[PDB]
Parts: sequence; C-alpha cells; structure tokens
Amino acid sequence: HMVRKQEIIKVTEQLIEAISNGDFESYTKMCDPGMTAFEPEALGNLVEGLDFHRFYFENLPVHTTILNPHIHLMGDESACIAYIRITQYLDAGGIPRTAQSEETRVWHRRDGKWQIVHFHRSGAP
Amino acid sequence: MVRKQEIIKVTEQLIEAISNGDFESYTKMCDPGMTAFEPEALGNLVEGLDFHRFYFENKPVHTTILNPHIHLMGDESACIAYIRITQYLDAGGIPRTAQSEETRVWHRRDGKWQIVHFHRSGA
Amino acid sequence: MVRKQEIIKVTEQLIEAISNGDFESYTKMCDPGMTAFEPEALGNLVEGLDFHRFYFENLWSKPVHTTILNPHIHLMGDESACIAYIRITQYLDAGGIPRTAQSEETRVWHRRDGKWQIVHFHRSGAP
Amino acid sequence: HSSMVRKQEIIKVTEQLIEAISNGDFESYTKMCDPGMTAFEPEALGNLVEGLDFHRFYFENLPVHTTILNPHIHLMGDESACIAYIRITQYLDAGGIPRTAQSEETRVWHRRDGKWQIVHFHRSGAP
Amino acid sequence: HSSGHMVRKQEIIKVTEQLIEAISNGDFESYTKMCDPGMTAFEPEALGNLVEGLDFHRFYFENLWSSKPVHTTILNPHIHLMGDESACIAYIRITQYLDAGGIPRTAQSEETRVWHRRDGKWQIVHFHRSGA
Amino acid sequence: HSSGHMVRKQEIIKVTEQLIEAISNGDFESYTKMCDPGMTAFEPEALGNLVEGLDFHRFYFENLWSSKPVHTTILNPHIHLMGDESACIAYIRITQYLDAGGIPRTAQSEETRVWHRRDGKWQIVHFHRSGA
Amino acid sequence: HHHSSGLEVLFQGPHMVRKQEIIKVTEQLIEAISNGDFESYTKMCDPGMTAFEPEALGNLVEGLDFHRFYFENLWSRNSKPVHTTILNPHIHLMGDESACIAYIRITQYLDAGGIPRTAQSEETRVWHRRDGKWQIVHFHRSGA
Amino acid sequence: HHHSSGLEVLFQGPHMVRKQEIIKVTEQLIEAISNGDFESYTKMCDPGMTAFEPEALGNLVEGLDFHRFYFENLWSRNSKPVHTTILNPHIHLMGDESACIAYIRITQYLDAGGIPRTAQSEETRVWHRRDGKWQIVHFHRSGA
Amino acid sequence: HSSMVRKQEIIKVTEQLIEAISNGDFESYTKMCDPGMTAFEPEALGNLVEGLDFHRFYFENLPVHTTILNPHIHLMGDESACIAYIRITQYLDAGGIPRTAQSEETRVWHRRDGKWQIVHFHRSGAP
Amino acid sequence: MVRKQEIIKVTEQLIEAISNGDFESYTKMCDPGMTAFEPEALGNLVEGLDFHRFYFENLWSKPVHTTILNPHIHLMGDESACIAYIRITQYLDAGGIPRTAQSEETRVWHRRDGKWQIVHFHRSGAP
Amino acid sequence: MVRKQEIIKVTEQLIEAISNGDFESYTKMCDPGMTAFEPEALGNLVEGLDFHRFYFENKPVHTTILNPHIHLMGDESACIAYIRITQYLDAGGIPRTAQSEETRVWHRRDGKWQIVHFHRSGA
Amino acid sequence: HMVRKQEIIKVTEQLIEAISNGDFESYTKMCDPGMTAFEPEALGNLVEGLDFHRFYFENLPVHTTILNPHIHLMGDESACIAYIRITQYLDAGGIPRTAQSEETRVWHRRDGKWQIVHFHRSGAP
Repeated sequence: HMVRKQEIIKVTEQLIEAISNGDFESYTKMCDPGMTAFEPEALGNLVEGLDFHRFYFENLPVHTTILNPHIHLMGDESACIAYIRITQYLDAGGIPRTAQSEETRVWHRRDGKWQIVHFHRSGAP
Repeated sequence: MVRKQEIIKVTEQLIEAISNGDFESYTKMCDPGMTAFEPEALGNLVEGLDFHRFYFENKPVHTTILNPHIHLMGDESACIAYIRITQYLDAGGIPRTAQSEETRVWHRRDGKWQIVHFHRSGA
Repeated sequence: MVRKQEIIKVTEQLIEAISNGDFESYTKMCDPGMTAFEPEALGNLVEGLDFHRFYFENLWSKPVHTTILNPHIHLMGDESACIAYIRITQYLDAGGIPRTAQSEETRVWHRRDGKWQIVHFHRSGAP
Repeated sequence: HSSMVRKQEIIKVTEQLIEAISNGDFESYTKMCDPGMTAFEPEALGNLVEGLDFHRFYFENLPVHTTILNPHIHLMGDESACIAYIRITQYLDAGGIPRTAQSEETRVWHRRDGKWQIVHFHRSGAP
Repeated sequence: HSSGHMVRKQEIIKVTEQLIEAISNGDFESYTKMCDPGMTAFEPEALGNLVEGLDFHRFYFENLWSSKPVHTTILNPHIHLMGDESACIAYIRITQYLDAGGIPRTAQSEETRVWHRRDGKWQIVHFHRSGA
Repeated sequence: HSSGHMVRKQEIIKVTEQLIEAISNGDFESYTKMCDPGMTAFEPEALGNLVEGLDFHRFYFENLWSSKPVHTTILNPHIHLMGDESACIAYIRITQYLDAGGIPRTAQSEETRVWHRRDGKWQIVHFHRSGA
Repeated sequence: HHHSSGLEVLFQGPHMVRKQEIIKVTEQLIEAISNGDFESYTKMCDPGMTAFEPEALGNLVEGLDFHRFYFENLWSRNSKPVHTTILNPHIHLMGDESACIAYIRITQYLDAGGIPRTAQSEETRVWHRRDGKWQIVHFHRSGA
Repeated sequence: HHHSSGLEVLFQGPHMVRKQEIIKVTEQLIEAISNGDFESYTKMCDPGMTAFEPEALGNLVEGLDFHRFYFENLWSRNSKPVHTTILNPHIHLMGDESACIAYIRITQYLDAGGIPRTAQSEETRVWHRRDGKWQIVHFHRSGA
Repeated sequence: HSSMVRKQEIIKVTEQLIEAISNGDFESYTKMCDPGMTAFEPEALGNLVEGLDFHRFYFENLPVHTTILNPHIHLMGDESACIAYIRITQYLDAGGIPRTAQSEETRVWHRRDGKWQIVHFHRSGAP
Repeated sequence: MVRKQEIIKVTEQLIEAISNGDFESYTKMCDPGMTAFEPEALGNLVEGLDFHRFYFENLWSKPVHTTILNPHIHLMGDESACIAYIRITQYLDAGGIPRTAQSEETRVWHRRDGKWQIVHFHRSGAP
Repeated sequence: MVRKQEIIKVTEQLIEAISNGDFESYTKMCDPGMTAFEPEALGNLVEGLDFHRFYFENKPVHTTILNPHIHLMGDESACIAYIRITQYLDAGGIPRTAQSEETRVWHRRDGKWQIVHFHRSGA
Repeated sequence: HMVRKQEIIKVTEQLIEAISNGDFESYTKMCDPGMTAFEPEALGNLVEGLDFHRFYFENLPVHTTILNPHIHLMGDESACIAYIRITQYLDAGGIPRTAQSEETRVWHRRDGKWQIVHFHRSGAP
C-alpha cells in the first residue's frame, strides 16, 4: 500500500523546488549534515556534506522531466527513490539541448522529517 | 561501529559471490524486486535479477575498495557507498585498472540483509 | 485512394504546425496521452505534450523549407491509420550557410470524435 | 526474454514475434507480418523498406538475452493497436566480452481475418 | 566560368553554359525554363535521396545565391548524343570561392546532366552531382 | 535482388535487372554486351575522375566478384523516356553483405544509368554512382 | 575562497596534534594559492623547493619564480568564486621536524563563460620545519 | 636490467654521504622493481605506505597489495631487456631520519613486438628511517 | 625572397615569377607563362588545369617572406629547362601568429622567340 | 601528332617497368642524375636512382591495374618533352579488398643519344 | 668553470636579444653563414639569418632554462645544450607552457663568440 | 679549403658503419665518455653518456640517404656537421615506409682523433 509513497514524493518535490529557487537554506534543512554524494561533478570521488553543493546554490530557461520513478519503502524510517531525469535547456549557442541523468536518493526519517543521507547521480552534470 | 562490519560482511559475501559467478547466493542476497542503475543498463532502470543473470555465465583480477562510507538508518536498513578499483588483464595480457563508484542499499527483511537497489558509475 | 488523402491532409497540417511553431494547433491534433520516440528524448519514451512545448517556445524567423519524401499509409479501419515518411529540412545555421537534415518519421493517427489525433509518433535520424 | 485483457494479446503476439526473430524462424515471422509491411530501421540506412524481402537476409545469414522495458500500448478500436518499448540486448562479441545494446522499437499491429499482423515497424539505435 | 555531329555537341555545350551561368547568377527564372517540371535529381544536399521538381533547389536560389566573387571551371566534358531529341553530358566542376574572411577555397564536384529536347527546347530531365 | 508508355518503362526495368544480375554474378561477358564500348562512368572507385570504357570495372569483375551471400534491393526507381531510342533510370541501391566474419553489413548508393538503343539493343552510354 | 576536508579517518591515531599542525599549514598554503598571495606562499616555501606539476611538462623545476608567473598573472586576477576541497588527507610523520601529506584536491570554479567546472589534482606536499616554522621543500601534483 | 644516473650536480654540497645513502636505497628500490622481486620491495616499503600513480586512477592507494598485482603478473614475467635511467636526482634532507628524492625515470624497453619503446615517469620517493633502515612511506608517480 | 651562366637565367626569370605572384601582378605573370600552360597544384584538387584562367582568381581575390631551398636545374638544349626547388613561406594568419608552410615546386621553362615561358608547373604541399 | 606518340610510348614503357618491378629497364629510361619530387621523399628532393631501387626490390604477385587519365604533352624542340597525367591504381590490400589510389605525375623527358630519358619527375597525391 | 659563464653570458645576451626583438644585436652574435634546424624550418636546414628575420617583427612571457650542459672544445669553440621552458598567455589569456630542446654551437672568431649552427626541438 | 672536410666525412662514415654493424665497441671509441644527446627516444630530456644508446646496440632491410650536408670547421680541433637523414624501411605490415630526421653532430679532436661530444636528432626514432 502506497501509504508513504506520496509522503516521499512530497519531500522530493520540495527538494526540487529548493534547487530550482536556489534556496540553500531549505536544502540544508532537508539534508543530513553528514550527507555523501556521488555525482559527475565529483569526478568519481566520494564527497561528504553540503559543502560541495554550496558552490552551485551560490552561482546558479530549462524544463525537467522525471521518468520511471521507483520507490523502495524500507520500514517506518527509511526509503529510497530512483528515477531518470531528462533536462531540456538552451546552450550558449541558443540551441535546444537535452541531457539525461540517473538519480538515486536515500531518505532517512529522524524526528519526524525525511532527510537525504546519500545521493548518487550519473552521468551528466 | 559494530553493525557496520555486518554491512561490510554481507557486502564482501556479495562481491565474492559475483567474482565466483555464484548466481545461487547472489539471488539470496538480492530482493526479487531489486532495482539497479549501472553502465550495462545504458541509463535505464532494470528491475529484478534477470538482467544480472547474463553477467554470471562469463583470468586473475584484483579488487580494491576505497573510502567506504556507511549510512545507518535505524535497525533494519542501511546504505554503503564506496569506490571499487579493479586490476585485470586484457587479452594481449597488459595490466589494466578500472574505477567504479558503487552504492548499495541494504534492508533487513525476515532477518536477513538484502539489496533493494544499487547504483554504479564508471566501468 | 480517397481515404488516404485525409491522412495526407492532417499530416501536412501537423508538419505546418511544427514548422510555424503553432503549439495550440499542435495540441488539437495530438492526443493528451500521446507517446513519442524521438532523438531529443535520448532513447527514452516520453508521454504527453509537455516535452514538446519546450521546443515550441524556445527553439521557434530564419527561412526553412520542409520536404516530404515517399509517404506510405496503412489504413486500419475507418478510425485508425498510420503514415511513415522521410522528412528533409533545408535551413540556415549560425553562419548563414545552407544546410540540410534528414529524419525518418512515423505518425500513428486515431480518429476520435470525428477528428484525427496522434496517439504515438517515432522520429529517427538527426533531430 | 523479460518485461487490460486486450493489451496482453498484443504483448503475447509481440513476444512470439521477438522469439521468432531470435530463433531465426522466418516462417512464423512471415505469418505474423503483413505482406505490405513497411519498416524504418538502421539496417535500412534511413530508407523505408517494404515487404519482408529485406528482413530475409538476416534470418538466413544471421548467446543472446533480450529485455523489454516500459511497454506502452495504444488501442485504436478492436482491430488496430500500436506498442512501443525499449529493447535491451545482452550478447557476446567475437572478442568474447559481454556487450549491451539499446534500441527503441515501435510495432503497429492490425487484426485481419481474426489475426494480428504487423503493418509497419520503426526501430532506432542498435544496428 | 571556364569550360574545358559536332554541331549538335556544341549546342549541348551552349545550353549547359547557360545553365551554369543561370545557377551562378541566382536567376531561378531562367533555371526554371531549362529544367523539366518533373526534373529528377541526385545531389549531396538531398542526403542520398532522389528529389523531384524544382522546389528543392529554390531554397538555394533564394537564400545563398541571391554573393561574393566565385569562379567556376569545367574540366573534361564528355557528351553522348542519343538521337535528335536526347543527350547527356558529364563533367567535373571546380568552384573557387571565399569563406567568411577569405582565405580562398576550392571545391570539386562530378556532375551529370541529362538533356531532352521537348517542343524545340532542351530541358533537363535528371541530373546527378557528387562530392559537393 | 529486389526491385521497388509503361510497356517501354518496363522494358528499361528488364534490361536494368539483367544488368544488376550480371554484376552480381560476376559475369563480365554479359556486362560487356549491355554496355557501350565507350561507356562513360562516374563512381567512387574512380576518385572523382571520369572513366571511359570497361577496362576499369574489369578489375572488380575479375578479383572481387569471382563470393559470399549478397542481397541487393532497389528503392524508388524513376524512369525518364526520351524518345524511342533513349532512356534514363535513377534509383537507390542498398546492398546487404558480410565482412570477414559477419557481422552482417549494409551499404547505400545512388545510381543513375543512361540507356540508349543501338541497332535494336539497349546499351549503357554513361552511368553515375554515389556513396559506395 | 574557501576549502573543506575529510579529517575523520585521519585524526584518529596517536599524534593528533602534529597531524592538525600539518593540515593547518597545508590549508594555509592552499588559501595563499586561492587568493594569489605570493607573499604568504613565499613564506611557507623553502627557497630551494623542487616541484613536479603538469605546468612543468614533466620537468623538475626548482625555486619559486616558476610559480610566480601563475601568482602574478592567473591567480592575482581571480575575482570569480573558487572553492577547494581536500579529500582523504593522509599524513606520514617522520620525526619531530618532518612530515608528508597527500590528498586529492578538487577545485570548483567558473570557466571563461559562466559555466561551473571541476578539476581534480592529486597533491603530495613534503613539509620540513626550519627556524621553528614548517616549509615546503618539495611537492608533486597530478591531473588538470 | 640496469640503471644509470646523473649525480654530478647533486653530490656537490655539504652532505654527500647521506645523499649517497638515499640514492643507494632508491637504486635498490628500482632494481627490485625491474626484477619483479616483491620480497626486497616489501622490505624497503613501510606497511602503511601510500601511493599516487597512474595505475591508481587519481586515487590514493595504501599498502602493498595494489603493487603486488604488478609484481606477480607484469614484472615477474619479464624476460625481455629493460634499462632504467634516473635523470636529475634532487634530494631534500629533513633531519637525521628523513629524506625525499625526486627524479625523472626513463625506461627503455621492448614492447609486445620487437620494437624499442621509451617511457617517462616523474617520481617522488619519501624515505624515512625506522629500525636503522630506510623505508618508503609515500611515493608519487606521473606519466606513462 | 632568398636562396653556370644559363642556370642563372632560369633562376632570374623564376625569381621574377615568384615576385610577380607575391605582388599580385597578373600582367607580368601572363607574359612569363605560355597560354597553354598546364598545372598540377593542391588548389586544383588533384586535377590538371590548363591555361591561366585558373590562376587569375588568386591575383584578383588574393606580410609574406618567401625562401627557396636547394634549387636544381636541368638544361635540355638551348631552348628548354626545368627547375625544381623547395619553397618555404613565412606569413601571418588572421590570428596574427607567424606560420610557416612548405611546398615543393617544379617549373618547366621553354624559350620561344627568345623568351623563356612556363609551359607546365607542378606544386605539392601547401594549398 | 606523330611527335607526341613517341613520348606516349616511352612513358607507357616507364609505367610498365614500374608496375612489373623491372629496375634495369627503369635505369635505362632514367638519366643518372635524375631528380624527383615524390610523396615517399617526405617533401625532400632526392637525386639519382638509388632512392627508387629500395621500392623496386622490397615492395615489388598481387593483381594491380594502372589507368592513365588525361595526358598532356608539351614539346620543347626535337630533344626535350614534358608529359603530365593522372595515374589511377586499382589494387588489393592485406584484407583482399579492392582499393584504388590517385596520383598526379609529371615526367620530364630529354633525348640523349637518340634515347629519351627522365631528367626529373614529380608525383603527388597518395603514393 | 670560468669560461663556462662566458658561454652562458653570450647565450643570455642572445636570448635577451631575441626577447627584445633586437635583430641588430642578434646579427652581431650570429655568423653570416649560420645554419639552423628548428620546427619553424619544417625539417629543412636554413642557412643565414634571412629566415630568422621574419620572427623579429612579431605579452608577458617567462623563460626558464633547465639542466644546461656545456662542452668545451679547446679555447675557441664550445657547445651548450639546454631545455627551455616558456610560460605565456594565449589570446584568451589562459597561462600556457611550452618545452624546447636547444643546442647552440659557439665559435670564437676575431675575438668574439658567435653561433655557427643551432638545433631546436619541440615548439 | 676543404682540407679536413673529407677528414670529418671519414669518421662520420665510420660512425654510420659502427651503428649499422651494431658494433658498440667502435661506437665507444668514437664517443667522448661524457657525451650528451637530444633525441626523440630521450623524450625531450638531456641524456648523458653512451649508457642510453647501449640499449639499441644490444637489441638491433633498410636504406639510408643523407641530404644537404653542411660542415662547420671551427679551428684545428672542433667541427660540427648537420644533415637530413631519410630512412626507407619495411614496417611490420611489410609495407614500405619512410622517415625523416634532422641530425647534428659535434666533433672534438683530442689526441689526434675525432670524437662525438654532443648529438642532436629530431624528430623521428
């Protein structure tokens, strides 16, 4: 039964909104202080904390599409969502371009709130 | 620290099950509805183990795990992320090395840790 | 032969809507649950018209000419048809040089309320 | 292979099709295809091929595991349907290494005399 | 442009030179008269496809050719006469031009024209171009 | 090989199919009869040059074609009739073959043949090929 | 201009204090590089310091004039934001007056255009204390 | 398997003896690598030795098992001739129990075919004396 | 420019030729060339060009320092000669950087009515 | 026209000697002090026949066909002539695949003791 | 060691004469029949200074000389070989570095060192 | 006057013969113990002594051509020769190949014999 699946989609959407608005404070509230991240911008390295994503919230016409979302409920305090993210944007040439990414978010419940404890993206920035 | 070497233990049994080509144990370690992102999937999300079966039918290699980080989420779920370096030989026999970024998501159901979803980057 | 001329008409109207960037006429000729395989989708299957709106707004006054080569129409009753054709596009790049691009296209038409609509389409070749 | 009542019929005849191709059975493949079947595929090099004469070369001249991802089905009456899906193929090259390939496929089925047959199909990606 | 019974051969050379001059001047009006309405065409601008009509070349007459210094050179022309009303000429076209801020450039193409006299007037029924 | 007044059009189709079959079988004898001794040719094997005669294609009849499974497919044929004694056909040739240890391969070319009836027999006076 | 680290695995051990000293002078070095401060960098470097780096094209440069070019031209001009991350620092202590740190340096920066780019460089810094102050006698960089 | 050097510019200075010691143990290290002698290489290396090299793909490997693969498979099999040259060695002495050598390593070898090939690698070796014996605590290689 | 009695005549008319090309003087260049002069050069794209009509495009449409290296001269009577040499050209691109180019040149001179003229020339390398 | 046929004869004999690898006949038709620009010389001018002997011995029983396209002959008296032509070579590679190569060639003939000999030649294009 | 810094001195006056674009001094430092191998010569041997003139007509750069080796041959001839690294800026202004392998051949005629031939590799 | 030019050509030819025969002893006699060499096999590094060339004398159908030789006589004890060396050879494919090099030899007279004190080659092995 999808009791909390919508509950996961809610905080996921709030995450997307915090990224879109460039609001780093809301992103800090939704992430564990010791959050780890694999991503193409990490160049294959395991980077910990929000110190790495900060550089993007302080320096950043697009359209985002989420394809094939899968949610794994792991009890009453752990969840994990994986999906394909397709981003349509305009390059410096003003030409339409599209980029695909495969994203995995690991959510943990602490004190009645979902927080990202690990993030894994591949393979487009 | 204590329940971290259990995640490490089932992870080592997982990697060893992959290196020995033991599909029988791998199936036991994976949930039937396990999802996976990996280069072999060509950007698509593959569910189950029917996709991973083909890679068990198919000499000396050496695996080195670097910077393992473990996130504990309660008492029935965890997630381990690490860098996997692999030294091997290519037909002509020259030593080669490949890097991978792996994330395993473990969950305890019926008193047994199992992979529910895993994410790989690189090779 | 008369039944295929209708499909030719609605197809040419579709390509005219894409060429002129008329997204409203495009939405009228497309089913709300339309699926599409296209090079801009990066091998993924996308559903709905929300994915093409981005190309209607941003990408679309440079002269462009479109040519339809060797259409083939399969009639499947009085309410369903399929058309496959080669689409050539002569355009100008940033340097003003004349250029040309080929694209293989498949359109799956379904007559609903006496009005043909695309339920699925498949484009290949260069975008 | 790997992956509400009528959709499973299209899925069934489609799986029978893919297995008829994997085994090299041109007989059952010919029975499941219309004689005027049209095709877009990388083997046709951007051209539109008609009939089954182009596909015979492969059954005659040509360890594989096929996987189907996210099948979508469009029903257009009780005699016309259209299925689109992702086709992953795990195989071995002459070098012996396992390779994987992706191809987006679109099949257009039409019921004629109580039997579904392919009238047109469109594949992109893996040649 | 530079070029290079026999009377008839020369006639074909005449209508061909007028064709090249019409293309160079961007005069689609004269280009239409020398071409059959159902003219067949193979050219690299068609990307391996067969093009019928004059709608396809109109895009190049309108845009590009309507104009920096350009010199054409015809090399090794061969003419096949096939009766009073049919002929075929094949030759090598070399074009010297300038790109952006020249930098003088040169390009080669191999061209075949199939001429047919209809109602006392030579018209192209089909032509073939390579490497352009 | 698969292909695909009107009687005359079909006649051209006949001699053309016989040409393709003669090339496929490596039968230079029959290929010589259907070609004019002074046949003109543009083809990628000539590297942008114009080739006259049948000496040039003989190297391909002797060496290569004298033989793994190969299937030809003719797409979008167009025929221009230019009087009783002249005709021209243009089409797309697609060849399915095998390289070394196939690995089935496919290749496209755009071909133009210029036929001329001399003494009650169609002969090629010139032909043009692209992308092969 | 700032920098982060990953010191949880390194600090655990016998000699926390000296490890912290070497990380301190290392972060002061990287801070002097990020700000183009050639004065502080000169104070933290031995006069006879040797260097291996991609800018040397496989050669062993000695002194500070080779790096002075980059301090004067490239790093002095930087007004764009640059963020440095020190991943997985390992410290080898070799007596009271010598140490050696190795780490992965990840640089987040803005290119010519306004596009964020990331660069990785494996760095080895060899520290030697003379006159009661740690100084670099040799360093080795890989990657660009 | 042999190796040459260029020690005329390095030996001139105050501490000839210790410089010669470090060059000696360095040439013994390279000699153990050229012969695939994992025993001698193990004796000359600290157990907690760290490493940066192109084989590590920008990662910091620790221990000796990563190099053991190359000793067992690649370097044990070598029956072909290999000649190593140590160009421009620079030595930094950091107390009685620590030293650091940097040099250009040029390898003349025979490839798969019988064609002579040359490889360059910039090498930094960090030596620390424990139990009266010099050992590598860290090294850094560039180039292939 | 830069670099036993008759050879200096060929060298003299050759230097006058190269300077006539560098200044863009098509008049003196035409006087020094035979009307039926043939040419191999990279600008001809592997073809053999006849006359001076092909070279006019350059005098009309087109900081250079030319150097001649190792000139060899073959005398074949008192009315025919052939000189071969290396031609280095130091110039500046639109980027402003000094560039250097090499071209091997062969000139075939023939004395007609008491004046040497080029009947044929062959250049390789720099286009 | 008769005077040019002799040059055609000696030129065809030269190409026959190169094709059959007959180095002695090649030395008879070449002046001892012959100069050559050729792609095998890497932009350098080589003198004598010692440089071509290497190609006669080592490189030269695979079927090869040579075609001479558009020859042009300049007569410069009764003892000196020049011929320029395009040379096509159809051959087989290591894989047995038919291949073709173009080459622009210039031959400078000089009649000595009633026998034409090459004093200089210039080849370009692929070797 | 003493007559090595004279070769170094005339070499430094040479390099400085090149950096300042002073053809006048360069001509004095070179024999009129000086031969040269260099990438700008495209593998050919250029004699004299007419070829080097063009490179004097044509902002901050930094030159570093590495591993200079001097061979003394008597009392009127010497030869110095060295590696020349050059840091510069490319139009867009990114710092760049180039390596060169240079060999200068000095000879004392009329009481003055002069280059008779020089050989360069790389940039 | 070319008094010693032929005298330089003699020892140059003897050098070429020592290389062709693989005789490393004769090459040692004709080279100064502290000979320096720039060459493509040195990868831009200045290598000293005959220790580097040894590897080639102990591990090695061709034809060599010398073009445009220039000799610089620098007194009665120093000379310097520069020339272009073109080598025709057969590759592993059995295909004729050709390679160009630009060579500079610096000869010094000591005890009545010419010896190579410096060598510079570019840019083919």
